[PDB]
Amino acid sequence: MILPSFPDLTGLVVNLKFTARAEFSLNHEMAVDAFLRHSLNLGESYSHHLSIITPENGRLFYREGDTYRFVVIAMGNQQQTNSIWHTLINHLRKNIKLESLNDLFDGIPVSSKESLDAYTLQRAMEQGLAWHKAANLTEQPLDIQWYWQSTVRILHADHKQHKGEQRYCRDAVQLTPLLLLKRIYETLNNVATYFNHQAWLKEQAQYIEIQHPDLYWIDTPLGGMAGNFTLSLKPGIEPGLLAMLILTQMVGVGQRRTSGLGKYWLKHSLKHAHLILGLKPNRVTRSQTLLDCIIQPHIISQAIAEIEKKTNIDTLNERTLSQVQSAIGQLRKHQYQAPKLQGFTIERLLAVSPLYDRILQKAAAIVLTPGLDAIMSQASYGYRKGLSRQQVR
Repeated sequence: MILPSFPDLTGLVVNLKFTARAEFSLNHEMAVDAFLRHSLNLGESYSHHLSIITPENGRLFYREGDTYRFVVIAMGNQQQTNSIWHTLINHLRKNIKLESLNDLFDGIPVSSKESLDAYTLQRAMEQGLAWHKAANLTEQPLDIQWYWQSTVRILHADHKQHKGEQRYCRDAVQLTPLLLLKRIYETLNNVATYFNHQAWLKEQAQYIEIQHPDLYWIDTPLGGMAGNFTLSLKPGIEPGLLAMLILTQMVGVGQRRTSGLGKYWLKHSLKHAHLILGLKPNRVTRSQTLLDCIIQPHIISQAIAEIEKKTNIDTLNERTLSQVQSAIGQLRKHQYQAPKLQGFTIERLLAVSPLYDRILQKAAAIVLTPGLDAIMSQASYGYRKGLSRQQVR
């Protein structure tokens, strides 16, 4: 009754191969958005029907042999956007290759695409109400953690007073539970009305709380706020609010959601009975995970070259290389178990691990350095390399 109607969400997961040396920015929604706009050329209606999820973020320097995965979400009834999208995307061979396409809900590959599965509103209500039934003790805090997709743009009480770039939320204190629920209702009602008593009721039924926030401001060379917070649930909440939460997990919240901004994910409390609803956490995930990038051979050779300066090696090196290769096999097998530390005198006594595990750690640091450096440069808690000497004094 909260939403008397809604469009039928549908999705595609596209996995594509790289045949060239390509480098992205830290957030990838702009490049993929421009790709679909220069490819499809739909005009205005692309704003009304489509949205983009890019699982890969924070990986700057790609390479040949590395894949890429992203999700396109479509709304409406009897649309043919997916048909022309399929026909144009099949021949996309260079740069960009193509590995595969997979339907978002059924999971079967793109073939036999006469009709795709429809995330009907009743299914959203079911996947919310059954979750409520299987998670209600009426004396539980029901904490679930909320992770952003690195950007969202909302207005704190829709303040006209501040009048500019300051009008957006940029810290924890501006996060108001009623404000978030009001913005969610605004977006859902906009999408419903494209194709009142209610806004009063949602003012009374706010029981939720924001705990231990870590949110900050990132300015894309635009603006947005990124981070996580523990959203906590009091027992008096009804499944109707949960339905809005789960649908807005895909539709989005905030200004300019057409460019893919303003989506999130939520990881419920552990040890629950396995109930996966709406979007599956194993589908919207980086195609080549970070650990595979750790075990790629040239990075490991780079790490070996980096660490050997203060190595103080005393044993045979062929066994070290056989050990790192065997540990690479174990990591690929997902069975590795780290050695415990050992305390060596240098004078002072220092506790270090065996050198091959040190090599693996240096390899992980080499992989992680560029993304973290780019996120420290583009954020509020940023080092300032070029210091204004008068300003610093």
